[PDB]
Amino acid sequence: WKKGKTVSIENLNTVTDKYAAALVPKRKLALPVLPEGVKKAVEDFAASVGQAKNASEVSELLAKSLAEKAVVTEGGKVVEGFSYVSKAVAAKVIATRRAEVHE
Amino acid sequence: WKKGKTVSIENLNTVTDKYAAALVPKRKLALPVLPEGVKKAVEDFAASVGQAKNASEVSELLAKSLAEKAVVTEGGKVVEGFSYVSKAVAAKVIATRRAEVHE
Amino acid sequence: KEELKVIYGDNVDVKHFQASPRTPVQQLFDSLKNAAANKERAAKEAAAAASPYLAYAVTKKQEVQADPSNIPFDEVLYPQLSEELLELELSDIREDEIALEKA
Repeated sequence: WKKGKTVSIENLNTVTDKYAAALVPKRKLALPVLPEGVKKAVEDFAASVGQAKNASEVSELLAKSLAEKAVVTEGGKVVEGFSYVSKAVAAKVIATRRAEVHE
Repeated sequence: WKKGKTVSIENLNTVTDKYAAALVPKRKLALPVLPEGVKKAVEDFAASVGQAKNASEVSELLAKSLAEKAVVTEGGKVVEGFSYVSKAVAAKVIATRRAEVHE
Repeated sequence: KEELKVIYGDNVDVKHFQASPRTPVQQLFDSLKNAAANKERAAKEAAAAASPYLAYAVTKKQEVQADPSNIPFDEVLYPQLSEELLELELSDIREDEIALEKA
């Protein structure tokens, strides 16, 4: 903004682009969303072989198996050999450790 | 074949079509082969999320899960509520039954 | 409760998610469960926006927040902190165990 000038929508939108870019974490899990171009291509092949009643349940096992091995990316590139202990795994560690001391 | 005439390749090939149609069983398992249009569409999505090192192993779990629930078709139509006991399951029944009597 | 009421309703049953927190895989699937109702909500909020700037800002805020890779995981972002939060709990369990071993 300059005193004679007037701020435009194109400059205001790249500023909001800078705010929402900070909403992206510095290191994130590449949690995969199954695209519908991949999802119905599996579900038409499942309906091709008579498994249309379990065509949807097959695509969940494809979505979970990609999600169970979700990889960790930092700048869009995969952090190689990155190990992390999630909060559900850590609370399972705490609960069996509490049950050891309680008994 | 008629005595004046001569048999053509188009009639000879529909006869071999009739022989190979009898090679198809009357009731068969719809064992699904994963098409490459479905296989690389999953493997590009697996390489989209950084899982290209296990992109092939994901497609095997998609191929097995379609194969573990392979359905039974008779005239191309699914036989509804068809239960079958395979030879690997039946030989597991025999082996534990032999181990019961042997002990 | 205030983070999980937007998925599971008002009766969250906070006790189940306190004893066993959600997996990163599980956090993905509740993000995709309401992904249809959230993108339709972002459309009706951008239509009812007072300005074109406020219309772009809600669609940009939702485009970041629809992505389940944009879910910040403290186990991924700060891994040595999350193992310190685990041994913070496990040290209090260990100090109770030393008191039982002394008895």
